[PDB]
Amino acid sequence: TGGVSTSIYDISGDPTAYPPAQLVDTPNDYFDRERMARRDLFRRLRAPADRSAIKDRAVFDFLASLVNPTTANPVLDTSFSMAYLGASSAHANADEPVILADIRSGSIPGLPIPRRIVQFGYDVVHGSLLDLSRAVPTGTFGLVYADLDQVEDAGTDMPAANRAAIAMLGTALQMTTAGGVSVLKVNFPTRAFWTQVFNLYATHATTLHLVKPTIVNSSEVFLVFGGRQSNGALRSTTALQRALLSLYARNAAIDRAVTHIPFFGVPDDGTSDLGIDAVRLFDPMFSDAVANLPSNALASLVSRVVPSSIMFTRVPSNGPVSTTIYGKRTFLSNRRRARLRDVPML
Amino acid sequence: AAVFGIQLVPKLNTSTTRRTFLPLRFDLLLDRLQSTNLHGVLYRALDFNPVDRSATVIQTYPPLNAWSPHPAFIENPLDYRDWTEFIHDRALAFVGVLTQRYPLTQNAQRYTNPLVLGAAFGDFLNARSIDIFLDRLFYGPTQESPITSITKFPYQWTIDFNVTADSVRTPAGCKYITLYGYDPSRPSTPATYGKHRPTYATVFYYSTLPARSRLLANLAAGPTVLEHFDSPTYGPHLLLPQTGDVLGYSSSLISQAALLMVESVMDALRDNANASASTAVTRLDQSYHPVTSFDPSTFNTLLQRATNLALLAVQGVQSESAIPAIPTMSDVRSFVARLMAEGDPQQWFPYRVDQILYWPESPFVPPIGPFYAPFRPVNFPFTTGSYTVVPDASRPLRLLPQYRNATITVQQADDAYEDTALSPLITTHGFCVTGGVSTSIYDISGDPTAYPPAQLVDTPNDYFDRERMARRDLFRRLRAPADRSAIKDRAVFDFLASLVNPTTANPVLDTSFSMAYLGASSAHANADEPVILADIRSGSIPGLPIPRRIVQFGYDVVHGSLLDLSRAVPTGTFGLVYADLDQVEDAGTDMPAANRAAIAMLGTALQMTTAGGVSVLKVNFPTRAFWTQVFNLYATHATTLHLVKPTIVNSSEVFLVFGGRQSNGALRSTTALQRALLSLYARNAAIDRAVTHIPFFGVPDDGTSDLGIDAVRLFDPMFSDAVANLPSNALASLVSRVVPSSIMFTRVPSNGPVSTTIYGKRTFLSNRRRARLRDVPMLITTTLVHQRRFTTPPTFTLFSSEAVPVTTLVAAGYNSFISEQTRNPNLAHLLDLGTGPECRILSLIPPTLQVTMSDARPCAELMASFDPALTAYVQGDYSTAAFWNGIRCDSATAIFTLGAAAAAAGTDLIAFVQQLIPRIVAAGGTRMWLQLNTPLYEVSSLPDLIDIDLRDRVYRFNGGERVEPYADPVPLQQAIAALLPAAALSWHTLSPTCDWLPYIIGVGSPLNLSDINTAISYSRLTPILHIDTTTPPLRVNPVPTPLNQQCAIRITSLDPAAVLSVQHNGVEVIGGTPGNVISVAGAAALQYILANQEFLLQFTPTLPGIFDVFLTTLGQPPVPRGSFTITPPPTTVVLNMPPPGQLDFTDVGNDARITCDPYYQLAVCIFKDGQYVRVNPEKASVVTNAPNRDLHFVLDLADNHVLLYLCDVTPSGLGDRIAFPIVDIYRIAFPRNTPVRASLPYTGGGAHLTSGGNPFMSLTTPPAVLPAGVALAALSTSVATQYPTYTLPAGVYEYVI
Amino acid sequence: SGLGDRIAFPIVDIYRIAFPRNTPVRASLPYTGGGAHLTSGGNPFMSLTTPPAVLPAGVALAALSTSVATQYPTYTLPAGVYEYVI
Repeated sequence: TGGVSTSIYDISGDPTAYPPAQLVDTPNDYFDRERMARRDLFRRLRAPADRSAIKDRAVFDFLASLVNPTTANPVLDTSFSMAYLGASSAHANADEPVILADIRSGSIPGLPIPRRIVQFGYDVVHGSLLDLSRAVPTGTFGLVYADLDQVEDAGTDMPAANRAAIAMLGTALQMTTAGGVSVLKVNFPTRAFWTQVFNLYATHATTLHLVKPTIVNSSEVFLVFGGRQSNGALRSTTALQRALLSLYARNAAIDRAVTHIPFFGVPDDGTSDLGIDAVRLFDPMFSDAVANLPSNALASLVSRVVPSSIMFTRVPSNGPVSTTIYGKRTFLSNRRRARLRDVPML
Repeated sequence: AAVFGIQLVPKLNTSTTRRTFLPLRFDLLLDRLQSTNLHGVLYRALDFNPVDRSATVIQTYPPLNAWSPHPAFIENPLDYRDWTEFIHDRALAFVGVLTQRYPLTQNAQRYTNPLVLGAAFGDFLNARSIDIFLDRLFYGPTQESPITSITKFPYQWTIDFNVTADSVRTPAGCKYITLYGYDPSRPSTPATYGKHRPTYATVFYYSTLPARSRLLANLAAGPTVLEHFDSPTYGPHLLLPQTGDVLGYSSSLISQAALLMVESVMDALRDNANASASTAVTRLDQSYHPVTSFDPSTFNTLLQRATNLALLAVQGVQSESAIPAIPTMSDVRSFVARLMAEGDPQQWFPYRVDQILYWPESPFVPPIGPFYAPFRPVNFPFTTGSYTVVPDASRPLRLLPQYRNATITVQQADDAYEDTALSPLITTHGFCVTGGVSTSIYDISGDPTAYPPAQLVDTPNDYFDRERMARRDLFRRLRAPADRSAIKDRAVFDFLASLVNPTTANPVLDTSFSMAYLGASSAHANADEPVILADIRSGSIPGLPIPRRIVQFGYDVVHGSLLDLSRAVPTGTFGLVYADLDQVEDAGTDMPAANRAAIAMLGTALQMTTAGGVSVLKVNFPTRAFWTQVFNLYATHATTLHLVKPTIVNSSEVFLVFGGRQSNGALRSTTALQRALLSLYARNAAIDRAVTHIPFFGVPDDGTSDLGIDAVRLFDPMFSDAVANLPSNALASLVSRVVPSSIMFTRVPSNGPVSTTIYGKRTFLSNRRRARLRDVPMLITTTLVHQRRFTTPPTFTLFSSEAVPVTTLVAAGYNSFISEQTRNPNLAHLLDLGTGPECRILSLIPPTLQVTMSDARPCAELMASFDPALTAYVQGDYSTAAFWNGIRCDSATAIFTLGAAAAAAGTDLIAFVQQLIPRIVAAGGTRMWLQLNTPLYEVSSLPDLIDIDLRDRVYRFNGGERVEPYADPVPLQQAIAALLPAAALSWHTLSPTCDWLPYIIGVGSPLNLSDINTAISYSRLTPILHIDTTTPPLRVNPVPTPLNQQCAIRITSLDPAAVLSVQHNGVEVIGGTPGNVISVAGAAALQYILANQEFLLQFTPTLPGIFDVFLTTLGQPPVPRGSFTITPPPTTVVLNMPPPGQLDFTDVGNDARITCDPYYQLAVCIFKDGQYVRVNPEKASVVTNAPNRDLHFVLDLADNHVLLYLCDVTPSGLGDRIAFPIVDIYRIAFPRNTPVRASLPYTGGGAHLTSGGNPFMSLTTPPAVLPAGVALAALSTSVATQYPTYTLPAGVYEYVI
Repeated sequence: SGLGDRIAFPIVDIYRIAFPRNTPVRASLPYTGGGAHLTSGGNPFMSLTTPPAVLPAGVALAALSTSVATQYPTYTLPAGVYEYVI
């Protein structure tokens, strides 16, 4: 119905060095057709709303609380310069990402007002078009919010996705002023990707965290580099390994749950776990008499639903009245039905 | 990825699982027919108008869509209201028949045969008997198909339903129904593809493949037969379209069979565009397929082309643009038009008569039948993947260039441009000046330096050349429309409200003053009189008193009198005479005629002012002949004179203002006049230079103008990195002509192809950059090829809609400075520090100069496009010492980078530069221009642009958007001198002569004049320091350089033959030779001391500020030789007070001695409302004692609660330069044991007294019989003489005000 | 991540400090927009936001800021006891 169960991991805080090559990697079946299908199915099942609006709001809630460690003052400040480097994409009914209205209006508590906002990407209208994979003649900013997808030109080609991610990360850092802050969305936190991150950008910032909102089942994450400077000392640490392990655990957990759900178009022939069973009778005459078919059908259907609720309707036609009894079948009901040796009468 | 006129994205997508069919249960059928409303259940209106209760096109649903209406219905359609009534009747009746037989309770579980149900229902509402069908309404799906169940009775059941042993024949039902008022000609009507006609086709269901062969043998002679292979709804079946055509869908390019194909193809594309993995579908391949009478060899008819596209669509391809869910006639026409366009047919997959080939890598999954087979094209470019569509844009788009490694020769770029450009073009100018004024004021009487009128500068010889006059007129048009006179008058009256007499420091004007608008009241614009009068009568102008009456004169008056101002006039006289008269209306260029007119009007204007009055006059042409006569005749008629010069458009007119109308004035021509004129003509020349780049109005833009627009148009372009790709070549060529400016982009869909246009403004900067190129770089196409939206059409306007911010003005000015500086012929190389990745410096520098530029970020431009000997880019941080390794140059620069770099380094400026400059010297550099941020003139924050921090030396930009350190000029210069003792130093800021304008207007950016003063002030806070080591530095004896005092200046030099000049405010102020020299800033003596090899200058400056000096010889350009500053006199006024015994609370108040410079005349004033107002003398007065000024004043019980100031006295303003609080009086107690004094504190300052906590008197309205002992004092001694003082015998009192 | 999250301890001693009347003392505004006014021993003293241009005798503008936020300056009072209406 809505909401998000997010989580935040401070990486720079962990002093325990951990070699990147030993990081856990994407599961082998992660791009199997079935898991991808369930992943898409879950995407449909969420109530309709603006996914990006909620996702962005969660991140900026964290950013409003971000405070430098050395002098204990907020990293952002009023009149700060911001570039929504992410693809402003005329989302839904608006021509720009809706979060900008809140930012301009100070709607977000604790977040200062930026002096100006600039937009970039492929789908912009109130900005400029450019590819973030190359060098850019764009100047610089205090806050760089890089909400860029990588999948749009790499479905499952991981090395291609890695190159895109690394390239976009580099340009995003280059657009930040000294002491600035930049965030980047990463679709696939692959150990190869992490390897290059510490091979190249290890000195470009002071601190790093991971912000992970969960709106639908996805492995994407948000990096956040604080204190844009020249002589940072970021390293892969055990905090990263903990976060990754927890992340994949949830993803597997959700996938297991989805397996019980049937897909959309298929009529419910009784093969799915979460299906519905129904029985229709016309002018039934229930009684305790033996072999009373309405009684037999009633008892049979109930035995297939018991843990769930049992619904009942009487609809009068022009002639007889049609009665229908139905309920949801679940794997719990299957276990109970397995326990039975005979079907009790109601 | 294009087929004929159809554009396709390179990604494939389609659904992955087929939904199985299930027949309709008997009970469910009854429920559908018994639905209380059948709309949206059995049929849907695609066309409902809720304003009425009507629709015109209906879409039908399975139980009904099998119907074929009898012609009587077709030829005479009914309306929507009758339709809904008719259906609800028939449905209920049909239910009754179905239930009269087959009682529900015994048959609810049975499955209806869809074919039988459709036929039976169709006949029923055709008013034809259906008894035959009712026997065979049901079938057992587990035992037979809905077809085979029927073939059990192989004979002609009825005339429209014939069944053999293997197949069934019946007319195809109508999927759409057109009601009354249908009109295909209306392009917005929903499309129906002709299916509304009762007999558009005929279907043949068959049970097995041999039957299919048998049917095809019969149909081979007729029209083309079509079939679905994937999932044939109720069962395998052919369909035979009617052999005719359908009207309105195209230029008769259509037969019925083609329509079925093309709409089928559209559905296939729509599904591919939105299929998802999580959703099952009834059919993966929506396409039809021809099986008879077809040519695989040709593609010159619609049916062939549609087929060739369908064979490709099955692979899961998507169109670049979305197609509507409910297409209208216009939509279909556009699709067909594109399909029939010239282009290549796809040939990845060949047509085969009854088998379809699929790519194994496609997401498509074949069914079980034999009609599909895998196939391997050799060079298929597509890939699997989803693609979303972006909504269209209401604005033309802008892109930022990014380059590949490929480059192209100039000739190819030009020829690719010349055949794709809109070479002659129609454009609009817009408005260059948005509003505001740059106004300047010059007091003339203030300057004591006499200057003979004959030596005044005169009008430039070309000032009435046609071209300059033409540009002058062109500029007049380009200002945004408004009332020129309103703004012009408002500026002058703003000055007049502040005008104060010098002798007694009171405003010249007063309430109820008499005014004559002697200028031609001319029913300006919408009004009958000059609009400024409304403000004047209403007191809208702050500080301006209300006149008692206003009289109007001239030629165009209505509410006044007509007369010629050149003659004597029968009039009274007035306090203020405002003579806004033109002179040009009878003298276009005849200067002596204009001079006579000006002089005559001036004389009459003076004659109409009363004694002590004030008159102003507008002069079109301040000619030295005019000035000569002014001092020849009217020299004694007034006390003082100023020049007010508003600038609304480029004009040389001015406003004279004569103050203190009297008989015995002593006005003289003085150097102040010469300074003003020189500045005035400088601006006009500067503005004229800027306008030269602008084209005139009616001329179409053939590419001769500097500020023109270049555009290129392409139709359905296919950009790629392939060599000689014309769209790519044209794109790169056009970009190369625009780079410094923005690049616009649009996509407009025509009825057929889509037209794309790319354009931008060409400027002289772009010409310089293009000259630097040796080859034209190619662009990265991903950004463009990704754009598949639609946009609004281009605009082609020269000037934007909104004036640029102040910061940009400063940037342009410094660009103008650098552009000029880099023209020195004695420069062989240059190192630029902190370049943007965009190497903008290339646009400013002559192409012959070697340049090396640097930044931490990688460059944004393909370096291969330039000669490596002339240009070089080094990536690194010049803050680090490691940056200097192999770095060689003769000169360097750093603009808008130093403060940022220092901030990043976490250090002050002084430390930062101290470790930097030596490295530049080590690199062989000799001279450099450095943009240090520091207050040269004074410390004063600009309210929002720059905030100066003091507890730490830091600037705040844009309310703190950016934060940088700063230093003070004097300590910095001393620090620099310590580093380099033998180098010359100079400062540069934005000129008030506006010579930098062509870098604002000539680049096509609009402007507001009122911002210019701020921009100059902004520059004053961020100067450019010019350091030069190849010349000895300047020196002066009195280093503090106080004003109005003799000072000696040494300029060591080798040639007595050289010539000298000194400039101030961007104009020469001193120049000449040791033999003779001319100055307009005080006494100047020039001598050359050969024994010391120096020029000696002895000088007595008469005004403060920056002065820079140059030397020149006949065969050389002028050489800068440093600069010096002149400081104002000190602001320290001091007062000396009597003891408390001499605190004179008596009527004769006491006296205090003032110690101050004579340069500041003083008077006692009150800071009433943000401005000081002079107090009446009888409470305080500055005393003109012979040795020095003193201060007499009297004590009153209001004094402790009020503040008063010794204020500087100038005719321009009161207390401007200094305003000193007279603090003692604010805090002086009154002896209870003595008679004391009281009065009201303000002009309307109501007050009341409380004697020792006991209420005493309302000093405004004291008791008619006063309290005992108090009396009305003789001398006023209040704040204003109108109020009297009241003397109190003794006691202590409060002041409630 | 945050300021004062895990622990936050009040410095209660400062809340109880007694100011010696016989010495020069210090005053300033308490908040970023904390308008305040002073009352010397029951006698109204100053609107510390906008102290009178003729300052009360002996008081002065302090050198070091020492306010809640550096933007506000402190004003030193020569002696006495005062109230804080905010």
